[PDB]
Order: sequence, then C-alpha cells, then structure tokens
Amino acid sequence: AQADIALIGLAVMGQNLILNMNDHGFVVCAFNRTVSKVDDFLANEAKGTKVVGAQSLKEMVSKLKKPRRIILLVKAGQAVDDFIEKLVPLLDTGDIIIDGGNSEYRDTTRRCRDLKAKGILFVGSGVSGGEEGARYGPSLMPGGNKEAWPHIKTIFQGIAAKVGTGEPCCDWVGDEGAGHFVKMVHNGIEYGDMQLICEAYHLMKDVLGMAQDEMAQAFEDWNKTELDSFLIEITANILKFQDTDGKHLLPKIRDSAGQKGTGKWTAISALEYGVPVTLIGEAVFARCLSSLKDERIQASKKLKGPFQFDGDKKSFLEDIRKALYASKIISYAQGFMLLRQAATEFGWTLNYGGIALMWRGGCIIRSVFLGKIKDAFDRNPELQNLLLDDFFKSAVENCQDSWRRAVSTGVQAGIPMPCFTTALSFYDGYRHEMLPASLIQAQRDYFGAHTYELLAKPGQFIHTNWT
Repeated sequence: AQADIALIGLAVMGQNLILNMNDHGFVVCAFNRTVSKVDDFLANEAKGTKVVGAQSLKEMVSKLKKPRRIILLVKAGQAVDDFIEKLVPLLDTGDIIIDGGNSEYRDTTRRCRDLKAKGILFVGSGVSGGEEGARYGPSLMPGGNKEAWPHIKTIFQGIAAKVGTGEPCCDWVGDEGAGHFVKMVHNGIEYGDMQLICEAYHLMKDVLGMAQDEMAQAFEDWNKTELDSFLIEITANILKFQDTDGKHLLPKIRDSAGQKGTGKWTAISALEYGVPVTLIGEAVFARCLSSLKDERIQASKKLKGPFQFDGDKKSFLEDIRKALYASKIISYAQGFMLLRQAATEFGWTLNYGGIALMWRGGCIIRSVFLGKIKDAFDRNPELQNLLLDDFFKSAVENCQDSWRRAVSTGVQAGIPMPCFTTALSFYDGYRHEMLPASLIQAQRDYFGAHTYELLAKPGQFIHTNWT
C-alpha cells in the first residue's frame, strides 16, 4: 500500500487533478475504465512523476493506504453509481469514495446515506475552475459524510486554490449533498453576475453613448473599487479587444446566450423550495430571451420604444456602478437564502463563511466582495440574511439613491434591466413590514373560501362571507 489516493477517470479534469496532487507530493494511483488510457497517461502527461497505474479496480484498491481514498471523476449519472457498485465489495469499513463530478445533489444525498449504512464514507465535492484550475488549484466544495473530512482535508486543502492571505478555498461544506448543492447555486450566481455586468454595459453604451475603449476603462476603474472581481477584469479586456481589421471584436458577436444552460437549475430549485431568488431567475430568463434572436429582429421592426440624457456623465456612470454593486448584494443575499432553506429542509449544517471563501480561488465569480461575505459570517455565524450585516446594510444604504436613479433613467431610456429592477423590487419588498399580499389572501377567500389569517391571530384560518 504505497499510494496516498486513487483517481478514476482519465479525461482532462481527472488527469489534471492527479498532476496537481502529484505536484503537492502525494502518490496517486490512476485508473480508467478503458485501461489503455492509464498507460497512455503514464507515458505522456504523467511521464517522470510519482503517479502509479492500476490495471483493475481490485489492483487499484490494493495499492491504497488505509483508510482508502478514491476520487471518481467520471460522467455524472449511471457511471458514478456503477463504479460505486463495483467498489463497495472491494473496500473495507471506513474507506472513502469522493465523487468530484458534476453530480446532482439528490444523487449525492442518496449515495451518502446508502454508503454510510454499508460502512463506507462518501463525499460529494463540487469542483470549480475548469481544466486549468484542476491543474494548479481548484476551488473544492466537499460535503458528505463528515467522518471522511479529517482524512481528505490535507490533500484537498493542499491542492486547492489559495487566497492572498493563504486560506485554501476548500473547507467542509456540510452534510450529504450539500457540496453539490453549493456548486449548483454557484452556477446560478455566475449567471447573475454576468447579466448584471451586461446591464451596466448597456447603460454605458446606450444612455451615456460611451466608446468601446471608454467603457473598457470604466470597468477597469471599477475593478479598483469594491467591485474588484475576475468577471469585471475580463469584461474590460473584452471591450478593448480589436479584431484583425482594427475594428472592435465584441460588436461583431451574435447576441444569443442559450436557452438550455445549467443556471436554470438554481432558479428551479428556488421555486421548488419557495425561496425568492429573483435575480438569478431573471438572469436565466434573460439568456433565454437573448436566444430569441430572429424573433427580436422581427419585433424590432414592429414594436417602438420611448429620450436624451441631459445630466452629468461622470455622476451617472457612478450611479451605474453603485446600482451594480447594490444589485449584486441582493443577488448573493438571495443565493444564501436558498442555501439556508436547503439546510432547513434536510437538517444540514452549512459552513456559510467557508462557502463564500470557496467561491473565490478557481471560481469565475471570484471577487473581493466574496471576502466581505465571509467577513459577515465570521462576525456573526448566526447571520440570518446578508442584508442585515452592518457592512452590507451600509453599502446598500449608500448605494440606493444612485440605484434608483440608474433604474429610473434606464426605464425612461428603454434599456432592459431585468436584474437591476428585480433586485431593487426585492429590496423594497423585503424591507417592508406590510406588503399587499393580504389582498391575494382576501381574493382567494372571496372566490374560493380558501380563508385568510388576521395579523393579530396568525395560524387561525378565517372565512368571511364577502358577498
């Protein structure tokens, strides 16, 4: 038993994680269902390393130090269950299987429970950062049976991306499918951040009439602020990028972002669990709307809009920046509400501050802002909503006049801002003690005798004869 850990499946992600572990001094046993790929890997990408191969699952298991640790990176679904089924009879009580694939969190929960009953410790782990991240360090979001955590922590935190203060972006997420649930929400959050940047861009371009390189510089300047993030960095670079003919490339690109994307699952989850995650929902629907390109070409010939901007440009640009920041705060508050609800539904204990940290590092959504979210949970690990933390409360308060001006102006100009507007609507709803929803209750009681509750007596259902 000379190998520290094994990894099954030899596509690029798995190869790169293996090499990452190797570079950190761990002896890894590589395996693949088509075993010829093991030899190929050893002869090429793993040439000259400490990586060892196996020609069968039984041999692979035999090479592992106990408790045995086996990572699966294979196609999500049946392939994962089929490897689990083949592995169980070969393992010993206390051995550990980690699924690092793109798995659905309900499958992870099922596997965690079923394997626990068999004496096998199961971890589902989100992995973010793609092929390059896997190679030099991923964000890792492990959850599962926590009995496994002390055994995988050294390897997983060792290979993980680090932030600039040294903390690894990997920590135990929570029970059962929590790690994969967190990866799912991260995917939705990403849609929100990208759509928000698009709305800011649209306002710069069509309200302020800014040049491409001027908008690049605005985003660059913004990146020195509270907004400092990878997505803003690459946006600036994209905006200034010139094609071979000297013309900017971005204006040549088809604006259709797809109807089928994975971000939908976060919005669906929100609806299933009854959580108002409105911004990610609008971001998903905005991609869908963009995919309607031919329909929009036709509509643009038929349907009319409203306008000339007379104000101070620098001031309004700052208003857009603050609208973007405030809207982002609302989006993350919503995403964390979804995490909280899942915890309630399943009885999970979630590491909220750790999740914020894990979303830095290899993740596309990495930002200084995420460090502030970690700070909020570190100040108060019992924090119920991000909006109630003093930093975020102060931020929104300081941004809100700008936010309303940006939205009001965009509305007058006819610029679509589905995410800016949903975020503001949500903020205004959440902060109101009284909402008109009582009228919905009255309507349902009127037409269907559904009843209603009095403010003074919650939990007691009353029918009134309205007619």
